[PDB]
Amino acid sequence: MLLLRITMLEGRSTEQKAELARALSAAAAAAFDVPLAEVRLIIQEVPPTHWTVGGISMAEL
Amino acid sequence: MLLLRITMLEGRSTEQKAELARALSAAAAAAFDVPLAEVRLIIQEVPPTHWTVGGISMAEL
Amino acid sequence: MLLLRITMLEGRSTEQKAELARALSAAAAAAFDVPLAEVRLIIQEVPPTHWTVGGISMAELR
Amino acid sequence: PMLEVFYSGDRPPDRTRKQAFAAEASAIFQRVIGTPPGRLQLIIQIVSPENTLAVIDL
Amino acid sequence: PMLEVFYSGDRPPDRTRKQAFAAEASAIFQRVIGTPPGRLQLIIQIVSPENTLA
Amino acid sequence: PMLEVFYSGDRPPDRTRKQAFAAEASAIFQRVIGTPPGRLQLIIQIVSPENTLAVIDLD
Repeated sequence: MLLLRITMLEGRSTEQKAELARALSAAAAAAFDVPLAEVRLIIQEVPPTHWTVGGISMAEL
Repeated sequence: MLLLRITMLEGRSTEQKAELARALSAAAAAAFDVPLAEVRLIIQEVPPTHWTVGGISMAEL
Repeated sequence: MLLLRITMLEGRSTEQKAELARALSAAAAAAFDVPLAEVRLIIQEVPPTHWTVGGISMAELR
Repeated sequence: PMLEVFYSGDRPPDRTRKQAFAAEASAIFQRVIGTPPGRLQLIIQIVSPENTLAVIDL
Repeated sequence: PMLEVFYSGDRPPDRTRKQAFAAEASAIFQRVIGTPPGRLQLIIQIVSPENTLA
Repeated sequence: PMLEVFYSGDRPPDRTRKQAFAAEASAIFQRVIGTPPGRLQLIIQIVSPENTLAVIDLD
């Protein structure tokens, strides 16, 4: 098994999301020593309001 | 505690999602010897563009 | 690192979500002695059909 | 699909219980949504009681 | 509701700190959204330095 | 952003391999979405085979 799960803020390009998954998947295949074809990756997106730092939301500001 | 979390590609019927929640909860109660009443299960859906294998999304087909 | 993630049912107000994020972050910083400014918290919501107890969805009320 | 299990109790399950649950889970995903065996990504996490709410009164 | 906590640092927290935290987390969920005591699904994960950006 | 990694296998990676991975993940995020160095919340979990599907036929 090798599975990756990204949790990120909304509002990135389609193209950027596809780059993360391609580069992260190759990096993981190579390092953990697993065929690339077995690597799963899941993206989960979050509104600015549901990511907080120091208790206050990214929506600030 | 006994909590299950499914992460799955969207597109399945509400009857399928319900039958997975029901069958997997009963299976976990029996296997791990916890009362069925204590078993929680969360279902989390993902678009085809957000599930990748070997670096490439499921919308790639 | 100190990161929190909440998974909970859809339906709460935004003032509730924010009070949760504020109070749990401050509680984590103090209990675990880490500076408040390093604490992150993520909220995930799910619909009532996707939270199940005893195999039965919350939408069964009743 | 992915399935994460979080278990906490006096007594962590032996290998037999996990085998049973693994095979039931695969068969269920196969029968309900057609998932070939074993494409299911299964992850069982055994959480120590002091790492749950139960830490308050052990 | 579920609350996952990921902690990494120099010394892992003793029982006392986790007690204080579980108690405050319950009371906080209880006060803000009504979740009855005992129903919060809390999972603390102590992650070792080698397994993080550190 | 947060990255969770779940690995299970007969030959897990040593510290040094994981830290090469961590540095590379960090740089990927900074290259693609501008994440500043040091901000990626990264969790690697080494999952025992007995806690995955492979537990079916261990020998």
